Amino acid sequence: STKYPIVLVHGLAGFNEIVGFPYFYGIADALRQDGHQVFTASLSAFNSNEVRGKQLWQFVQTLLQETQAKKVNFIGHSQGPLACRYVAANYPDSVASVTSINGVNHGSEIADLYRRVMRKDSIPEYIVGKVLNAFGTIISTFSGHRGDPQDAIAALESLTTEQVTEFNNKYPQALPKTPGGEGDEIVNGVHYYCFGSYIQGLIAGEKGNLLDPTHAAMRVLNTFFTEKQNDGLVGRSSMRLGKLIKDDYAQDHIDMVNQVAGLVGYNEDIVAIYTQHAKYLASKQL
Ligand SMILES: [Ca+2]
Repeated sequence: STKYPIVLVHGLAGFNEIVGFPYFYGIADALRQDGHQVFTASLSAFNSNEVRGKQLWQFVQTLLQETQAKKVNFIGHSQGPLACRYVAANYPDSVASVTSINGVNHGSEIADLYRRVMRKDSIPEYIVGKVLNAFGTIISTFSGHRGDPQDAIAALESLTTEQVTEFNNKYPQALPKTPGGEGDEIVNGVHYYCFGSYIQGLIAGEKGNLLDPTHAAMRVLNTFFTEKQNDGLVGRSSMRLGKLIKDDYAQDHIDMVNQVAGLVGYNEDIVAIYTQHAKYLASKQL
């Protein structure tokens, strides 16, 4: 079991309420079965990465008080690793490690494209239709066709390349020096690790994902990236932070959090990525 408690971090504070199950599907339960102490910070998706960082620091202060641990091990997905990086940069004594899983560490090309769409920047109507349809599909899969089909796109405003480049200028710690490289494993006494994935193979071979309507949507979005290797939301290169563990899983962005409800690609054991890593962290004296 880890020395320091594990804090799972993601955006969409309302997820569990709206969807009816956790964002990290099955993962905290699996970790606890392995003896680790585990908490989840579900951060505000519709605001900036610095607002989420501040929220996460308030949560961490409260958690450190309740545990008497001196530090935490963050495991973030998507928006999560940026808020984790804010806390590690500002409050390194409180952070043992930052593990980023498909983090939007250098921006999302699909957030960039939506911004070109939102602003009417000469994107053809057929592309607009396919992007909005894909977003709607994913939204409605999770919300049970309940509610608005675009609103939750507000989450991408803080994930554009422009916004994330600004964030990275403030919080450069552990980023790669060469695009597509790795960062330093230890920066200011904090350990940084990354995982990622990119969509691979023809859709008919996907197994469980053939029952998950979000997968084909992710595949539509994947086709609009300049970076070929992408998970539907973020390019493989953009995920990099600290030391690479593994990033060639054949998984879309939400497959990597075991979604929807354990429907993932190729019979891969997503939860095992996390439990194996928690053992690795414990092996590093974290
Ligand atoms: Ca899936």
